[PDB]
Amino acid sequence: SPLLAATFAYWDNILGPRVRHIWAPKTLSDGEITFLANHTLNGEILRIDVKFFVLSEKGVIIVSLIFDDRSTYGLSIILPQTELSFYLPLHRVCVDRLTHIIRKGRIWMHKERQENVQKIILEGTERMEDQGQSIPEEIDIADTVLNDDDIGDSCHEGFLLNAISSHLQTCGCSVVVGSSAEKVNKIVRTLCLFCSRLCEAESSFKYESGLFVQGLLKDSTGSFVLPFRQVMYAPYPTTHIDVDVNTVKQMPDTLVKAFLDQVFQLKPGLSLRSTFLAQFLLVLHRKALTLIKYIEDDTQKGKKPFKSLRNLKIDLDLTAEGDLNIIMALAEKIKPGLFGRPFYTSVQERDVLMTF
Amino acid sequence: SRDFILISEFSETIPNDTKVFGTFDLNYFSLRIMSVDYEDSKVVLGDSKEGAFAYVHHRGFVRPFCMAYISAIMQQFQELSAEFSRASECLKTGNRKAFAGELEKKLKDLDYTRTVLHTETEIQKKAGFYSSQAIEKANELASVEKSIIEHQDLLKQIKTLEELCDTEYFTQTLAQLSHIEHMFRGDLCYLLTSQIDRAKQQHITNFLFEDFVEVDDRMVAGQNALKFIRQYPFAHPAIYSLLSGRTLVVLGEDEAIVRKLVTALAIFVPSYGCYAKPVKHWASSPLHIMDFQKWKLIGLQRVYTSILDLDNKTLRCPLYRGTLVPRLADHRTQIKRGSTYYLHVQSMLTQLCSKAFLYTFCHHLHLVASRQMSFLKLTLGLVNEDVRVVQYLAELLKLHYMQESPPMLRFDYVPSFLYKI
Amino acid sequence: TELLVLKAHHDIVRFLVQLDDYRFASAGDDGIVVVWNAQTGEKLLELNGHTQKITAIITFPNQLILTASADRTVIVWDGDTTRQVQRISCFQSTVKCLTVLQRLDVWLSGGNDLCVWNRKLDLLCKTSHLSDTGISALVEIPKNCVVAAVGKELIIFRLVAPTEGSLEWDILDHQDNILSLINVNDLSFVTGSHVGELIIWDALDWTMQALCQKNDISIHHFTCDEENVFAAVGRGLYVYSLQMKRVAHDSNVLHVARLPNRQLISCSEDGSVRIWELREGDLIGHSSSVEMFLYFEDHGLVTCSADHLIILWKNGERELRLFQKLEEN
Repeated sequence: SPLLAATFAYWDNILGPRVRHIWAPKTLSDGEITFLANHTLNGEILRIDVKFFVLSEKGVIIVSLIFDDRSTYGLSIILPQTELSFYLPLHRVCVDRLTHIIRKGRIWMHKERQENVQKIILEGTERMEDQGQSIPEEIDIADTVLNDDDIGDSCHEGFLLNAISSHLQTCGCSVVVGSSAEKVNKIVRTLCLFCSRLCEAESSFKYESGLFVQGLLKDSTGSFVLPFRQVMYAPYPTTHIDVDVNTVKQMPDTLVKAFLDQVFQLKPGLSLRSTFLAQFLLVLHRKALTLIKYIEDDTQKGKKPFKSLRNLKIDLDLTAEGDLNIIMALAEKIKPGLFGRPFYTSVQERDVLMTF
Repeated sequence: SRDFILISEFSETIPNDTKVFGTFDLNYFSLRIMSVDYEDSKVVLGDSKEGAFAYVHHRGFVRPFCMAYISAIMQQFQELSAEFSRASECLKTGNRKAFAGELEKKLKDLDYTRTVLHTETEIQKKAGFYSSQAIEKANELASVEKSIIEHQDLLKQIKTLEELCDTEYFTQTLAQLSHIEHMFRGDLCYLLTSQIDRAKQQHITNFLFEDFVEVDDRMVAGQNALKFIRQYPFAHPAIYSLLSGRTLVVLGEDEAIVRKLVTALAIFVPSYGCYAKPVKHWASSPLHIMDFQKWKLIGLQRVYTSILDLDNKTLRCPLYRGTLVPRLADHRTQIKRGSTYYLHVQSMLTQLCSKAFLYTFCHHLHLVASRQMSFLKLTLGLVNEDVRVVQYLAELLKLHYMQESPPMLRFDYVPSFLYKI
Repeated sequence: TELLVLKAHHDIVRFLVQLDDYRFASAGDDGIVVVWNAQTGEKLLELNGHTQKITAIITFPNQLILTASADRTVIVWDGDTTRQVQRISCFQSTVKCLTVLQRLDVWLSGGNDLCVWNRKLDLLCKTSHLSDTGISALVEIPKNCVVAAVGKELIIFRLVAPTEGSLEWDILDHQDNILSLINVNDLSFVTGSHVGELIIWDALDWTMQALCQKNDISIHHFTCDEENVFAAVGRGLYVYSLQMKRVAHDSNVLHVARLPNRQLISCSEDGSVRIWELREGDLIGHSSSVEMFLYFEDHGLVTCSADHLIILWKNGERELRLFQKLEEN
């Protein structure tokens, strides 16, 4: 639905109308796509890039690109202007997928690889993903967790500790078992989540590009290849949180977050308990901002050894540094990412750089 | 670097902000790319000059004008779009005013041409085909005036203004420049603070809950603040008496000691829309009456109210304090200094507020009641003597929720021990 | 602990009494009357119209508010419509005190003269023009409720019954000063002698039925079961006995009230308000001459101070002060 029609920029001589619409074979109107593609390619000057065209006149958010070799190329995605607030949170994944599908076939000697139908086949997957991605009564859950405190509460604490670690720093979970998506929505609309944790978890399950929950109806197996998942996007803040019965996640630890879950379980009510989790998120964000400010006021000089001394001295002012400081470090590393700047990046990301 | 002005409305354009030679070398290219595909459009298609990311916004009958914003991402873009919308609206209003003025001038010129043509016809009536070019020019002027009037009517249906728009666009960019990486963070923090302060509760059940807990409760700047909290002997009992609710007045001879007390006011918890109305710094006044008939923050000149003189300072209970005073004083005794202590204090304050909220909820949902309340306090919310500030904040938030904000004070029967030396 | 601090007026205030626990009306040199609430603590109503000294209000037995100013007249108000309903101006000087008799229809404005009135028919039965000296207080016998109010000339007490009986036994051993007199648990009279000989009276013969270490005394009410009774001396508290005649302050004592559940309290001029018991807590924070107290069965204590404001206290036990702050200022 949001993906109206895709196109391929062929700027060899002048321009090439290589349009590949969705739900219809090709290379709102027929010529409108070609006109928008020509308008987007007319501004392509002579020297992997990115572009954006929020055309409010005709109502087409053409997120076009610029690819290079022998001539100039590019991929264009025409989307209506009615999904302005919808495409922005999904732009970080769409641009990454476009760059990934365009990098395969970008060389200087010979990078053809029969780029005739494979590009359309790869774009169809993203089109279907975007079309499917478009379109939890904790009053009893907390009571059951407080009553049992052996299975449900333990699994919740384990999931929170896994999502508050470097392995799942940004909503690391794909699928566990069954089709009960209640726990996914609970983990989404609570702490240890991202969109303000409102547009992170959605449809298009089964190993999507990037999201917060992929709770498909997996009643037989995982519906995915473990080596493929470990070779595709393993160097990333994502994990396989198996919440079937009891299983922790990793990326091939208790912290201060356990006190939060204990307070949630021991606090009766749960009819208007959203204020407490809101205050918890508020103080967590305040601590993250304090940590990033304390890092910035020391790394602003650009000195590399000054960052190590600052990180060593921050352990005294940090409550239970190490195991409990993992979530704080993850937040301080994900806030700017979402010589001084390279040093700060290398300090905030030390084990997440082995993706070569 | 790059200038966050983007003054380019001609591309054939206005000095706003420029410090790099590449600035007004990629600005022309951006303006040309924006004017190539021409209405109200807004597109940001890449950049150049070592990654100088920008965002453009925008003979003939109209003049192609646009405004750019070069800033070396989507959250900041959506944040600046809200201001650029009003900027473009004001620019369109100014352009419509200029078009109305031009249409009035064209109508005056057409009237003058019609009068000249009438005079020429009257002069030629006293003597064949004449004044044909004048009649053609008059007809063309009338057609142009009609077209301008139609355009003005369409613009209305669908100087000072330019200077106001320029000042607005220049003052709105300062916030985006200061929050180039913290705009979305501040936005979400403000939204969360608003959604936490708005709670609005449920029905008469919660009304009676609040009434019952209230009845049961009755029948029983940053740099200077860090510099003062660091170099201060026996600051833990002082901050304990300040946070527990005891009035901490300052006594000094000069005005510097009285002005420094206003810097440490970011730790005291308020009780109403205001913070401290009776605040007479560096002014001799009979504070003996104001200490019991006014707010809990006031100062008096030298020449349960703990007095902090220039040589000594009183305290509420310096024999045994809670773990909050060391946790708040360790930051001043560390490398953390400068625009960080205020945020740390605010985080600790909201954490204490959430703790007192949970304390009230647990105490009202779980001689037998006092024992359970003390057990809950000792299990969480207090360690050694922090069970007083928690109850104080709890009573304060309970009175604030009941729409009853102070002159209800409270006396804490504890040894003063004002030596602190 | 402290409950609430209230701002009453900007000038001096004498006392505040009322029959209910949720309302109390003050009285000072301003001549205006204002009530409050014990649990909330704000001005409910307001009564104005006089600027003289008002020191005459006890109780009506709905509930109203009355007071007598110092301009030779008495004004009556209401507790529900704050409007004047009657006005009596027939006296020739100030009015010292006013009292009421229960189960009858009479209100007595005792001072500088003895008279008789009625709360409904307010007619003049009879009045003897004598005893020009101001009357301290007023009491009544238990058998007939005869008015017993005397002036200030010497130790003498005579009963006057102007309701039904004729003018008999009308007004006029040691020289002293009398300030107040009230009833007692054994249903008789009691007086105050600061000369050094504490004497009492009876109801059947009043023959005085009969001591050292004695300045002046103001009030004496420390009895609830006829086992212990004494007065308030200018040095402290001297506990005495009637069946046996046996047994921390810096100023005098203005009033002594007997709190329930065997609790004794007193006041002073330096703000020394201490709570004791039949055998012997204390607060601090006031340096003015606090006036008489008023205990309530539903909320804390309501004291009256002389520093142009009042404060609502509470019964606290198991014991940073304004006095220390002023001393170290």
